Amino acid sequence: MDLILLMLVAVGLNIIDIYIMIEILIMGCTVNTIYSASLDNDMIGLIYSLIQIIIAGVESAIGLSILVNYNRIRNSEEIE
Amino acid sequence: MLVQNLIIFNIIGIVLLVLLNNNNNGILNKKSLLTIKNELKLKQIGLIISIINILIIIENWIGFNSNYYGFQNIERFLNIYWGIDGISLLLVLLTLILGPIAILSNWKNLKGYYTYYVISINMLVILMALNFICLDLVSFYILFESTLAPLFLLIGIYGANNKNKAAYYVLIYTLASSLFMLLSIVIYYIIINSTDYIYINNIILSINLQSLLFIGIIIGIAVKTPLMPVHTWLPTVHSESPLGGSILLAGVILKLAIYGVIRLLLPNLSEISMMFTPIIYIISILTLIYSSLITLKQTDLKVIIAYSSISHLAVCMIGIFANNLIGINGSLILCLAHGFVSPALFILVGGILYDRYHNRLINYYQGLSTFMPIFSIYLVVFSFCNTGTPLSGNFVGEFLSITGAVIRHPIIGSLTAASVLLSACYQMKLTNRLTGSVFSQYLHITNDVTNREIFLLNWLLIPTIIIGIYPSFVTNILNLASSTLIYSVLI
Amino acid sequence: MLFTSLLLIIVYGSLVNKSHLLTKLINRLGLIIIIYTLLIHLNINTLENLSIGINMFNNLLLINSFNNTIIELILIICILYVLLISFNITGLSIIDNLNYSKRTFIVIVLFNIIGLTLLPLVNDIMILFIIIELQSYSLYLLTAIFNESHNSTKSALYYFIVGSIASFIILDATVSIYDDLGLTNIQYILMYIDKLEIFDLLCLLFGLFIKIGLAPFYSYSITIYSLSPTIITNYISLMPKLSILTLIYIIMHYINIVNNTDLNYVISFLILISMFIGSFGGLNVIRIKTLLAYSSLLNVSYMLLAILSNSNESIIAYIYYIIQYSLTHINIFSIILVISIYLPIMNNMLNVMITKYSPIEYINQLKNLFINNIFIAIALCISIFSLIGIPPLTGFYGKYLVLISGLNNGYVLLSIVLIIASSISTVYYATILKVLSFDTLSFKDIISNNLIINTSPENNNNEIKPEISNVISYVISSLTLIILLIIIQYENIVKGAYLVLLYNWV
Amino acid sequence: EQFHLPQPFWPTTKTKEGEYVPKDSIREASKVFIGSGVLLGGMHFRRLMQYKKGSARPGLAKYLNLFSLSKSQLIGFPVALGAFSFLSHSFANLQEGQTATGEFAASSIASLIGLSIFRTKKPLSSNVAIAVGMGSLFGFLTWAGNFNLGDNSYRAALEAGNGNEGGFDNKVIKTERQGFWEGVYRRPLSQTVEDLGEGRGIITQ
Amino acid sequence: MIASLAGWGLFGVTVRAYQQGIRKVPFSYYPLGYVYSALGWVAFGYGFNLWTERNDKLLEKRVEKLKESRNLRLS
Amino acid sequence: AFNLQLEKEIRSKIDSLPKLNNVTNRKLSLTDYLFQNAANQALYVDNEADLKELDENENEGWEKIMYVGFVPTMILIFAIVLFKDDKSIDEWAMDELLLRLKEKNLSDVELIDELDKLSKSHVGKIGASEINKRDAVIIERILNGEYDQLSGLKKKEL
Amino acid sequence: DHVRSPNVSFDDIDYNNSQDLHNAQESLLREQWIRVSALKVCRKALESCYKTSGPNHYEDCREIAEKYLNMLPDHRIQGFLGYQKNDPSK
Ligand SMILES: CCCCCCCCCCCCCCCCCC(=O)OC[C@H](COP(=O)(O)OCCN)OC(=O)CCCCCCCCCCCCCCCCC
Ligand SMILES: CCCCCCCCCCCCCCCCCC(=O)OC[C@H](COP(=O)(O)OCCN)OC(=O)CCCCCCCCCCCCCCCCC
Ligand SMILES: CCCCCCCCCCCCCCCCCC(=O)OC[C@H](COP(=O)(O)OCCN)OC(=O)CCCCCCCCCCCCCCCCC
Ligand SMILES: CCCCCCCCCCCC(=O)OC[C@H](COP(=O)(O)OCC[N+](C)(C)C)OC(=O)CCCCCCCCCCC
Ligand SMILES: CCCCCCCCCCCC(=O)OC[C@H](COP(=O)(O)OCC[N+](C)(C)C)OC(=O)CCCCCCCCCCC
Repeated sequence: MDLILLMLVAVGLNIIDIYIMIEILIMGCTVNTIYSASLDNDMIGLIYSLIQIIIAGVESAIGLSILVNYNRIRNSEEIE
Repeated sequence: MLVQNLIIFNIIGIVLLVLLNNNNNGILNKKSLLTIKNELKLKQIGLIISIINILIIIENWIGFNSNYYGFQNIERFLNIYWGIDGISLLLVLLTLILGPIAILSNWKNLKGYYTYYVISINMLVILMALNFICLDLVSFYILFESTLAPLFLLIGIYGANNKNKAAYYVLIYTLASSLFMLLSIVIYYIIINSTDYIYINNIILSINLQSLLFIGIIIGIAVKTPLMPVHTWLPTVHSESPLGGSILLAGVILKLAIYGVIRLLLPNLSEISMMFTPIIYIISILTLIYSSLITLKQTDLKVIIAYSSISHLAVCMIGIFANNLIGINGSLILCLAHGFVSPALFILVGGILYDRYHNRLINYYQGLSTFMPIFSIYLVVFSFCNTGTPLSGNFVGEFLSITGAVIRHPIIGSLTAASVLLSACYQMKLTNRLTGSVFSQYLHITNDVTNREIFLLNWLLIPTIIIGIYPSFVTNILNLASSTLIYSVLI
Repeated sequence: MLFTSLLLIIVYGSLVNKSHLLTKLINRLGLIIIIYTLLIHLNINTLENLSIGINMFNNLLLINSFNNTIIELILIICILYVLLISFNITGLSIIDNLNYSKRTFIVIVLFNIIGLTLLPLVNDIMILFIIIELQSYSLYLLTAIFNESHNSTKSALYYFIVGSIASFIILDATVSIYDDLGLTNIQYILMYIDKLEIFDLLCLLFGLFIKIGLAPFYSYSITIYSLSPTIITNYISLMPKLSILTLIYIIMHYINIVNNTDLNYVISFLILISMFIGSFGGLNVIRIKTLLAYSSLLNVSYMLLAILSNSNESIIAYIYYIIQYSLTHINIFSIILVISIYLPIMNNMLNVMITKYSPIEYINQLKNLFINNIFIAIALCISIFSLIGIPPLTGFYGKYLVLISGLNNGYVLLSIVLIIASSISTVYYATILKVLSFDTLSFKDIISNNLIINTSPENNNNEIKPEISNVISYVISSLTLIILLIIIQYENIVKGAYLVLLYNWV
Repeated sequence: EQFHLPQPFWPTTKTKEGEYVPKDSIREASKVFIGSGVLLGGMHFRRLMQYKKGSARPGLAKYLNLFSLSKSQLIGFPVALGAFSFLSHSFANLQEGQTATGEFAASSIASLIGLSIFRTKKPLSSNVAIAVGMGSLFGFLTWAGNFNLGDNSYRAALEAGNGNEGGFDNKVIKTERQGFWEGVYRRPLSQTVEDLGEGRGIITQ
Repeated sequence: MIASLAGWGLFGVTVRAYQQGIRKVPFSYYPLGYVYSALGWVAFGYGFNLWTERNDKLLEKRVEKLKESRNLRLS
Repeated sequence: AFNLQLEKEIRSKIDSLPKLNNVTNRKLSLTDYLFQNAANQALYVDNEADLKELDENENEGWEKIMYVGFVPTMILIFAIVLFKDDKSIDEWAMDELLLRLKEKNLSDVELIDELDKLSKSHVGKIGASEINKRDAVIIERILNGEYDQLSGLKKKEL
Repeated sequence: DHVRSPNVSFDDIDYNNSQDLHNAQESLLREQWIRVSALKVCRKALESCYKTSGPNHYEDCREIAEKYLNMLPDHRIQGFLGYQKNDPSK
């Protein structure tokens, strides 16, 4: 089903909706790592997952900062 | 000595000319002495360097031995081994001789920037002169392609109305094809681990791999010596390039492609050269017959001479692929004889008429033998030489090339004899029209040939008739060199 | 030395008062830090000892003579870039003061050099993801360093989204590898190089292919490079490829152990497609930076053929090409940052809006450079002639060496296409040369006093007043003669590349 | 007695007589035709849902319109590839092995079948010129040795002892023909006659 | 070996001479400039020859092992 | 002979008649192009350019070079092809053909008699020519037997 | 002076020794140029006879005409690439 690229129908029509899809996409990677690590009883996989959660947070903050300044750049008359 | 003296002096000369001209640029406007008389001092220094280049090679011509088989004057400069043999020596001599003549031809017919033009002309001549004296395919290719950078700028900067089309033609035609010659050079460096001439002459390759390398190399050669159907660049570039660029592009650049056969195809790809020689004859005979017929319907004065260049070069390729000494010696003498007659015509057509009336259309010129008699004597004299009249150096080249063609292949090689008739059709029609009937009603009476333009003509005609009357000057150098190119086992 | 000095620059910059002179002086502190880094690096790191390959920091980082070559190259090219922001590129206060309006510019650049230099050394999938983010995050910030600009911010937003998807693909490949084997260290994975799905390493490459702008992903790179300020485009279009292409070469070195043909066909499909777009794309363009964006894609296509072939001659082809292409790229962009002084000024039609971010934006703004400055026009001509591949410049030896590596491994189809694609691309390199010079003789004697350079004040009218600053002129001249005169020392340089090893040994 | 012409062909893995079990030409094209039809058909419906979600937005319809396939293309493309895969495999069995002229023949006809469907409103000469053009690309792609020569690369020959790593010698003449990438100092004359033929200077005058 | 640094220095003179044209100044401007650009490249030229001589020593030793490996292959 | 004031005379003679578009003793040296300063060179431009302004393809600056530098180069090329002691391969092969007759026919007194009395200048015209020399024995000896080892170089046969 | 030909065959040398291989090529070239020189001498003998005999030229110049038409096909320059690169014995 997803070979027809169904996930494109599931992503909204705003720049903020793309940002969320990136997080939900990466969330799948971390859940996959936690799954393998627990079955193998391997904590190295859990170190990887902890890094992925922390790195996925820094990516969100930078992306939102760019989006925020993108928004105020239009609303930059400020001649009052 | 040779190459080291030939590069270091020319680099020193190029630096000297740049220093003199560009000193006054600064922040202020300049009215210096070197600009007076149209950069005349800077043009003179450019003309002297052309004469000195000839003196360098003669210093090494004296030491040349005609009875020694093998490269002489071998030296290593820039990690590249150079050298001279019989065939290469004469082509080097032709290349450097056209140096002063190319510069002298454009003495006072450019709108400006003469220093740039003089540097480029001496640069192109050196690059082409050095191309005959390297001893590996890679270095052959480096010099074979480096001439595009000045030639493309020179034609674009100094060209005629369609200079942009001409510049875009020489750069792309001669690069999109010579890149196919790079592929076959690379494959030589992959299997043999060396591209040196001598090392690769002794190796035999599989007859499938011989066919690939030949096809790659002959693609790069069939464009430089324009063979139909990839000749479309030459008529366009000739009709638009500066007059000095036409003397080098016809005098020397075409002969680099016949020398390409001598180094890159016959010695190392000897078995597959025999197979392609029937096919080469078909392409060249059709080039000879079609180029002659196409010339009969042309209108631009400088195009008409351009196609006459293609018909002769087809005959040169016909002779060189003949597997005998008669064809090879004839092809090389024709290249030398064509190297003087072809530039002479462009002077007559694009250098004497075009500098007075600025129009290349044939319809405006007739009856020129009335108020320009000295012009019409040389046009008549050079018309005959261009068509293989027996006393010129072209007849010796064409007769031997035709003779060698019949020896190699009696049936189809005999069709080379159509060169004697067809060359007289488009050429004599052009001369008979120019110097016939009443003087034209569209032109105005002006000066006849000036003293400078006589000097250019006399010193392109004098070498032509010496080689015609006594061609053994060329032959005594060629014989031992040209005899190493023949592949035949008789039992 | 890099990291320790970065903290000092971070703290110090936040203390002193916001001014252009202090911002420009801090940029000259970073130029020292990068220079100091190179002296310490070259002192301890040697080709003769790093030949075997040395594990560092609990095997997370592995360094050998192939990686070590690029770290020094990256440091060198980062010196030539910082010279732009640290000195005058024109000397006109209006145009130049943009480089000094940002105090965190040099800090972010120093952040990236740490990111760039560590990426080729990675040896763990856990640190591969961390380092690739450190480099990726630094580029987005540098793209948006001029936060007032509408186009710059719009580009960083486009850059962040594409890179985020690119990083997710990279992260997902590593997770899949960990799922199959449970191992994170790359050396431990090599023990199971025959037991894992080799296409999961290809999914890793598909993420690194996005970040170098390879077709079909090329669309965003062309848009990004044609919107950022020319000083920014000069950095983000070259540096990522220096450190990612080195990483791609190593990953392909491990991949060719099992010599899977299906992997090579897909990559050949992308290399072949990219040459087509890299050549035919630039034929119909007006913006110079869009032109150099298509030019960049074509050269990356050539450099992948050396990577894809991956033999002993592929190290030489890649090591030489990546060096000469960086110097050519710096030389061309440095000239475009200078020749903006010769632009005319209106006293109309087509309403072309120019900004201080890209004063030179269109190809026909290079018109008559043969007249305004002949010496620098030839330098741009020599640089473009190298990109064309005219011998005996540096560019010819790159294509010649790449062809050897390509054909020696049987890539006949790609070798012919690259030689077709090179000639097609010569059309749009020739247009730059057509605009530079072809209309010289009609414009030779013209009354020009409306150039931007004519708004410079007259100092004394007795002393000589050079038109171009000192440092930028010396860099342009040095790199133009190195490009032109490589034939003199080519044999030594190539023999200096035979020694760069990636586990060849014996 | 036939003529002697050059043979400019890269080496190929020769299949012994009795090898080359042919492959089902119907089944192979069925997979590509059916499979490509579902993908192109499925992506069309998926792109229709994106049209419904956003229509007034200029940028969204700007990009969705590029990927849109006309009703002829959604039918013409799967047929052409199905025709391409059937003709490419079928000509492979007739030749007892894939050849450039087979791939030229399959690609040109399959394009003509396809082009005549999704490009009806164009002169038939305009289609044949395009179909012949697309034939050449597949002729050259097969002639060049697919994407890679593979086992016939010089690297493979060198790694198999069939390269010029061993030098050359005049006292060691090989009766058999040398490999494609191999070079020799001297050759048996019978190999020259079997290639050049007697005549113009070989053996006799 | 001084002649090798002589050539490198003369390349240093060319760059400063080529710098003058780009700046559009007389070629006699600031004669001390040619000394600094000359000495800079002699320093580079001095190190460059050290690097290449170092390459010769390394490459001779590596080729000693490569020749032995080829003999094992050519058995 | 720059003669700075000689320009001022040209300046004054022109100045008296400012009307335009309505001499021999001027000849520079190499020194004035480079050593001279701008201001003295600045005036020289106006005098020379506008002297022509008040106007047969002679003295164009090239005749001094080509007639002195180029033409003697051709004489040097023409001399070399005329009086050089280069021995071509075929001329060598004629002397070698006869030098083998001497070595292969030392018992033949009459043959060596013709070779001995022959001069080294007339080696190239054996046969019918204007020279009153006898070579019947020389020609007869070559006809009877061959004096080459082309088969001697080929030790392999079908 | 008159340089002596280095009488050397392709069948006794190693082509790895490119100095000796050069002599084998130079020696095979020089012998062929002798045959042409031998041929040009024989043709001179034919020309005297025909001019001197007149009507009897068919008789007094019988074996010279026969020999000249026999040496013509093989008394020509053929190069060394044919014999260097081919092995008649095989
Ligand atoms: C605008 C054009 C201006 C240029 C026009 C040029 C026209 C000039 C005509 C001459 C052309 C150059 C030919 C003369 C120079 C070469 C002479 C030569 O090579 O002689 C060689 C001949 C045999 O050589 P050898 O015996 O070995 O000893 C010679 C040592 N050098 O040694 C000899 O013993 C020969 C002695 C000389 C014989 C007379 C030479 C007269 C040459 C002119 C007539 C040529 C033949 C007749 C042609 C007219 C048509 C039939
Ligand atoms: C419960 C089921 C749910 C629905 C399932 C169907 C999902 C809809 C998607 C369409 C179905 C086709 C694609 C399905 C996955 C791709 C096919 C695949 O994975 O390969 C399997 C199949 C043949 O497999 P086989 O050779 O038999 O393997 C055993 C060998 N001993 O390979 C095939 O040849 C199958 C047909 C694929 C050919 C179609 C594509 C050909 C090229 C058309 C272009 C498609 C779009 C191009 C986009 C490229 C972008 C760069
Ligand atoms: C299955 C989903 C649909 C297919 C997607 C295919 C994805 C892979 C494509 C790789 C390149 C990515 C191209 C960018 C996306 C293009 C999407 C597209 O098709 O847009 C349509 C566009 C032209 O749009 P247009 O036809 O004007 O408007 C249609 C009106 N309904 O059409 C185009 O511009 C496409 C052409 C772009 C350039 C592609 C050419 C690549 C080179 C191939 C030839 C190589 C030849 C080399 C010679 C040797 C090999 C034969
Ligand atoms: C033998 C090989 C040596 C290497 C030569 C390298 C060329 C660099 C020369 C720079 C000097 C300069 O920039 O000077 C400029 C000079 C002379 O200009 P002008 O007319 O006096 O000034 C004009 C302005 N005015 C009159 C108002 C003062 O023109 C040249 O450049 C010509 C030669 C180079 C053109 C082609 C370059 C292609 C490079 C690639 C070749 C493979
Ligand atoms: C306006 C002007 C237009 C151009 C005019 C032409 C100028 C010519 C200058 C002559 C100089 C000379 O002679 O250089 C001589 C010197 C020293 O040579 P050596 O001691 O024998 O070293 C060995 C040289 N081999 C191999 C010839 C024997 O080499 C050089 O410095 C080389 C120039 C530097 C090229 C760049 C490579 C180094 C940087 C590596 C980064 C990729």
